[PDB]
Amino acid sequence: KKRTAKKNITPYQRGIIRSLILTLDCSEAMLEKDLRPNRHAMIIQYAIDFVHEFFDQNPISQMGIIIMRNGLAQLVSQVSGNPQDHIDALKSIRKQEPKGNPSLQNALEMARGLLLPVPAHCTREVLIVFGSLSTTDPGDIHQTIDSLVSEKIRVKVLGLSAQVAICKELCKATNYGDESFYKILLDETHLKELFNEAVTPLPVNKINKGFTLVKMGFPTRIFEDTPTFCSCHSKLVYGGYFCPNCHSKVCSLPTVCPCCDLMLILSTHLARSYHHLMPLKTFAEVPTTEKFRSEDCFSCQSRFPILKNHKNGKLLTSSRYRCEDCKQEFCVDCDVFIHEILHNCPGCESK
Amino acid sequence: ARARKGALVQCDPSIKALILQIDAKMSDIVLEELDDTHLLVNPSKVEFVKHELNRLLSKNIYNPMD
Amino acid sequence: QFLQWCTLQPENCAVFTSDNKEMFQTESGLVVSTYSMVANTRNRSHDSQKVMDFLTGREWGFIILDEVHVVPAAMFRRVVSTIAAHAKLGLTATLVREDDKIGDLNFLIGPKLYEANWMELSQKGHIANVQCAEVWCPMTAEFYQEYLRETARKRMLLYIMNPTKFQACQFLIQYHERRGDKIIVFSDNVYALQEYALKMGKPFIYGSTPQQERMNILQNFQYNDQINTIFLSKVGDTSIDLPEATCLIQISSHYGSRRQEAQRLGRILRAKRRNDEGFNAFFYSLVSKDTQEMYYSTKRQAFLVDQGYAFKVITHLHGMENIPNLAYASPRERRELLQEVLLKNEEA
Amino acid sequence: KHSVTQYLEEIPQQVQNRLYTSPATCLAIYRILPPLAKFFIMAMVFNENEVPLLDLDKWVNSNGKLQFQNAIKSMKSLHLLIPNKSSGTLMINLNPTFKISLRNALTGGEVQNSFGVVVEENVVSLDLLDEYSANKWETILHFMVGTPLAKIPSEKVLNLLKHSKLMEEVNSTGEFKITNEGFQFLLQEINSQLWTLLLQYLKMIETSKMDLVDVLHFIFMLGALEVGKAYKIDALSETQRIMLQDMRDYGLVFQKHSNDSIFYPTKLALMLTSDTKTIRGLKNQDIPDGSLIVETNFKIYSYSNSPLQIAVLSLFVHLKARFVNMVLGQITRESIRRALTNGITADQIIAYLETHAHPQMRRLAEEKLEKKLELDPNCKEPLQVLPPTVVDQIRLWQLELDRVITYEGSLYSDFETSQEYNLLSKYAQDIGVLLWKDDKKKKFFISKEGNSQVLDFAKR
Amino acid sequence: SPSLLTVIIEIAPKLWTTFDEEGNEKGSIIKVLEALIVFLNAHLAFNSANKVAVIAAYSQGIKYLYPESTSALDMYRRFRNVDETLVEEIYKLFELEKKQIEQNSQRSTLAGAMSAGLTYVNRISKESVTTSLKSRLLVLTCGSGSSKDEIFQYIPIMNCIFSATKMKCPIDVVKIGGSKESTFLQQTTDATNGVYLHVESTEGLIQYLATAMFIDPSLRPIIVKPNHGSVDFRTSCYLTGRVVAVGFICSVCLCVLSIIPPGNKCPACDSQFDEHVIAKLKRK
DNA sequence: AACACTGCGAGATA
DNA sequence: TATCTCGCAA
Ligand SMILES: [Zn+2]
Ligand SMILES: [Zn+2]
Ligand SMILES: [Zn+2]
Ligand SMILES: [Zn+2]
Repeated sequence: KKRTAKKNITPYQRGIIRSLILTLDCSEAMLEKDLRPNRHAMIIQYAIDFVHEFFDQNPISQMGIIIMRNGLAQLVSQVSGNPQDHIDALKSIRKQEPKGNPSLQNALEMARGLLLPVPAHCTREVLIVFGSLSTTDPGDIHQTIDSLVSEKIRVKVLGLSAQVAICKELCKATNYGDESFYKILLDETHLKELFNEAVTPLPVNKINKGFTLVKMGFPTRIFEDTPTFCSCHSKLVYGGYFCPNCHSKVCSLPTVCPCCDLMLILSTHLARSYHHLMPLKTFAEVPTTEKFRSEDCFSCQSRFPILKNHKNGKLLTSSRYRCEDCKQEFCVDCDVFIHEILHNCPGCESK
Repeated sequence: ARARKGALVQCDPSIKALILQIDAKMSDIVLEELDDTHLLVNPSKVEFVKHELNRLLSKNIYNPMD
Repeated sequence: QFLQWCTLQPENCAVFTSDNKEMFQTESGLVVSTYSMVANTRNRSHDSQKVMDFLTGREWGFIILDEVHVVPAAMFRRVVSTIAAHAKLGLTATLVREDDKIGDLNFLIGPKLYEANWMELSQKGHIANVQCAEVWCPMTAEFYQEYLRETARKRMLLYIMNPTKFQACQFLIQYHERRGDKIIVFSDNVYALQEYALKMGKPFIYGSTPQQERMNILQNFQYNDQINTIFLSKVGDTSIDLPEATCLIQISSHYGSRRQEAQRLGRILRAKRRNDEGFNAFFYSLVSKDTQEMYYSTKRQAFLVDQGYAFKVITHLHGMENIPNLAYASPRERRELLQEVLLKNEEA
Repeated sequence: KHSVTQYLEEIPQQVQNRLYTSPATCLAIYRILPPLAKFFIMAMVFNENEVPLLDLDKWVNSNGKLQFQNAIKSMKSLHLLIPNKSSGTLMINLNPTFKISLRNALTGGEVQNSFGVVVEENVVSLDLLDEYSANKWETILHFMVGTPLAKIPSEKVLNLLKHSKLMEEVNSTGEFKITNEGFQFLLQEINSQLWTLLLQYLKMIETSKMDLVDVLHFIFMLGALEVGKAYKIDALSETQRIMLQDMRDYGLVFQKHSNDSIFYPTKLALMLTSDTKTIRGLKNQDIPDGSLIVETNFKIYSYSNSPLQIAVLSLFVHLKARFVNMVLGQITRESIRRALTNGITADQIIAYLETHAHPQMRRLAEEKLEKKLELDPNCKEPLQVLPPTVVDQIRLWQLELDRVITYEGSLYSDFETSQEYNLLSKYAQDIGVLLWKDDKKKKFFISKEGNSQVLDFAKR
Repeated sequence: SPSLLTVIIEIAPKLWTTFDEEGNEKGSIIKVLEALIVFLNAHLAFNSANKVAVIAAYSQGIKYLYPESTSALDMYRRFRNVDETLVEEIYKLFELEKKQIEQNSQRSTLAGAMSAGLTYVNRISKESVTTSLKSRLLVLTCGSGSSKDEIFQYIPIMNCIFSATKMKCPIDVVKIGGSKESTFLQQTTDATNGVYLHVESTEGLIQYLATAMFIDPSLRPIIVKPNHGSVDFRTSCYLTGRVVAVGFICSVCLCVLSIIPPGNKCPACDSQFDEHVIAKLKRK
């Protein structure tokens, strides 16, 4: 009795840069009573969580937020790389209440307009949190979908408790045909993990596309305190960074230089990327009676191994889920922790 | 360093006047009367001030609770 | 209040009183009657007797009853035997009633089918959240020693007439107009009511007021927005309850009838229904300290805890010190109010 | 709380050093000081040279200077140090006996006292005689509060309670009832109760054959750690041995039978200083046995129970019929008016409920808690973590019975100009320390924080 | 507020000899060991009985010291047990030394040490949900020569950093050796809100330790004691080896390359580039 | 192109 | 069980 992914078969490519434009759904449907406060409040709360998470794991991307009220798509946060703006925008929205019908077509068109400036190496995306069971379009939709797939704009949507044919067509269409991206939910926890899996970059099997070197430079922190002075918000700020080339102060960020317009990063962002590129082989669960290995943990020192012949208890299993390449044991907690938070396998590091 | 300690009392002026009456009845322990809304007292006798206040309020009102 | 809003046409439902002579033994359709007329010592005219004779003549297939617990079941059983009806109905109000005698009115009429589950009713949206509050206004040393020297009713005239009560009333009046909420004040005293209704410029409905002036204020309250603070005695609350005004202020309160004030205050909150998102129905009570009325007002709030309504205490709202329009705030006006109250105690 | 630390600083300096001769006592009192003082002392202990105060000021930054004063005032009051106006400056250094004793304790000193313990066959079982100590503590608690039958035979303990006036009971008639002292005894759960009793034994046992240095040596040696072997036999003064026997009678010593053996280290002495878990014929399993009742409906719902605990609850609520898991009781204004008759303030009971009766209110305090502190800045409305409704009702009953308002601080003057008074008032409003002020009188009665900050700004 | 100070002392007998080689052989690690014992006792006393832990890094692996994995199956005297157990374990470890131990000098398992220690911190925090442990680890390293900057451990160190920041665990480091600022460690302490201390060899650290390695438990109103600036002009070019400022980073490879593009197939991932893009870069 | 006007039972009451 | 209110009828 195990619930594990068999194997990862695109551990070669992902979209590391991103520009994901999450589009919420604020329309009369979202006011029904299936999720604890409503659909809407729970949705926005989880949206905040996802914003934090996504801007953590992909700390070089941008993001924009879009609502769908009264059949209109009203941008509530410009595509920007500072999480706090989007966070505040969502805060503001959550106190406002939905109306009108969701105009999927308008939101789609607004996005396609929005992502034009994003350069070729950056990758586009949208994430429709579609909640209702209808749309209300002021135009042909398949027209838009065709324009989309022409502009190389992958789309993933998370329907609420139903399946809508057009959305299924939409996901199947933009994502190079390979349909896996219209996942819809059946529980709140399912919803949390839905957003979580939306956080990561997105491979399926990438067509051979243009791969391009991108100019960027790293800043150096500043020293003085009273000389507070800023060139990205025109304030007094007690000390920040210096563009190596533009050579002007910039308040703390991985932002783009507001003088000479080149990307700024430290490295730790690149480190996050590295973590996403080449993950580990999924740790194997050791055979119950065939292990005969050390009775402890390895990374930690846990005493949860077996019980040695106990009718049904020992017949159950032997908590020895052990990674492959280092071939050392690890208790369940250690394996969960390694594969979730820190991806340097303890033993596999040491040799 | 100037700090004049004591039992500071603040209430409505009517209750302040009643407290001054009671205090004079019990030999004027009030150290100072800062204003119409504040009083400076020695904390030594404030407890029996409250006791006699309770006694007189029980005498007067008697709490019919009808 | 309802039967014309309801489908009922009162053309057939002749109302009999033994004083409100109406068409008996000729009503083509259903009738509406009362226990006092149907069977009681209040058979002032033989109209009630003729109504009962007609009731015997026609086998009334059904009977509608409202609050029979108050009327003893003896008259009910007498008319049950007299009329020999086909069916009846009991629209009860209390789980236990004085008419639970050996012959229960249930088996006289029928079994129970529904219970007025007030926890199911009083929480889904009608009352709009009762917020029971009591403004603890201060009192004065000149009225307290004159309060203790008076007893046997002529002592409530010093309690109600307080200078800080006008500072708490004109502050809550100006506070509710800034939020756009109408005010429906209540009271008990007759005189003390006209003195607080004439100075604030708030039309009044009181005892023995002509109905041509009574309905004109209701046309200036339900249509005109300039009258958001009305002053009603005991006639304008037991006759018509207004579903507006989400802010209620109680000033004059009588002892004993604290449950009758609870029946009056409950009928206003039940009339105010529209299921709003906020719908905050504020209730205030200007109770002066160390007076015999605030200790009886705690029995009134104790009945509201029995209904499930939440009660909070508000000593003073931080805003009454910034209102220059509060009458009797200056000590000169407090001494002028003292002389007006000392003349009122000399007249009563 | 008499705040035994205050009693510690009460004693004169020479006897303070007398105590400091005992390294274990030095360690135990190190445990008590505020963290700021703890850190500063640990700094000074090693560099064998006085240090100017200016450094110890510049060590601390803004928004935390209040603790600097707390620490320095405390340490000076108990005179662990010696301020030195050597060159007109401040050459701080500890009472050197304290320094040397502490340093010895940190790296194998000669504290034969603290090392008085003996290692041997500690045949003492966890429940073994631990249940007996718990039973003795319960018996004395019941006898002092007054149970249906008080088997409390502590003639010395009874004398201490009476002469100490432990509880408002007519000891002349044998009454052991709750007075203001009795109310406090009902209030101080474990550390408070043990502390009050220790202070009472101190005050009563203060006449002859005291040897206060040996007294505290024995007390702290008990609280330090399990001496076990040879404790009662060897490691005790003569009067120390007598005091140890008395404490063992008082429960605070879990000495074995045979009247001659090593020290019996009961958990209670640990409880004296630990400020930790409180749980102690041969049956007694309960991490949450105490099943009290306290919700928003002001009712008493009890499943878990403890007879003395539920009696404590009854000390402010009515009892009609004891049930299997419940006891007939409903908390009202009358219920607390019972304790108000004893004049018991609705203050200790607050934190008591917040802490005690929680063995049955764990989930209640968790759902009220809801971690609504990190969520407080975002969701501006608290989720009744500490129930304010109950607090308001209690305050209303207290107000109904009281009618008097008082303020702390001290009167202030020498506000020569209106500018200084106005600027200080503005700064106080910024820091929220001004209870009330008026420029016409140039006086007010508030906390000393504004004057402290202004004086520090002026002088340095 | 209890704290779990989990020292991580690395002991390379190669680096131990270097310490003997450095300056004079006027004292082996024994000084460091004793000072560490004392500091550990100090922390063990400071708080309300808050646990500790210690890990090592010998030439051919790592092994715990204090928590003392199941083996059988004075002064407060708990100090006694901790210290005597640690010293028994460390002498046992010193028995674990020979030529086959001298063989696998290729690596330096410090990164494994930090990673495992972090896992330990997570274990303890997770088990002790009640009374949340404001934990924080340490690092003691004997700075030796023969490698100006070993880099094959660069990534796992940074993964340690990120784990630390997420887990909210300051990590302080004390390097004892030549005047070579351990760049990765320097960034580790600076980023994870730590403190760096590049002592000289033979001084009895205990003062350094108890001063600047004791203010990180759960205080943070206090100025840390870090050395001169912590420039984040990061890794030198993979191809070149000279520290880069205006970087030139390929792609999905992510390697940082100098101003010298090989024109194709960045020399860490086989990815030929658009020669048009190459010219666009060359447009300067 | 003139009848009077007050008694009397409901609920509630300390 | 004594006491008001107060609608109520004409
Ligand atoms: Zn800026
Ligand atoms: Zn620039
Ligand atoms: Zn493990
Ligand atoms: Zn591995």
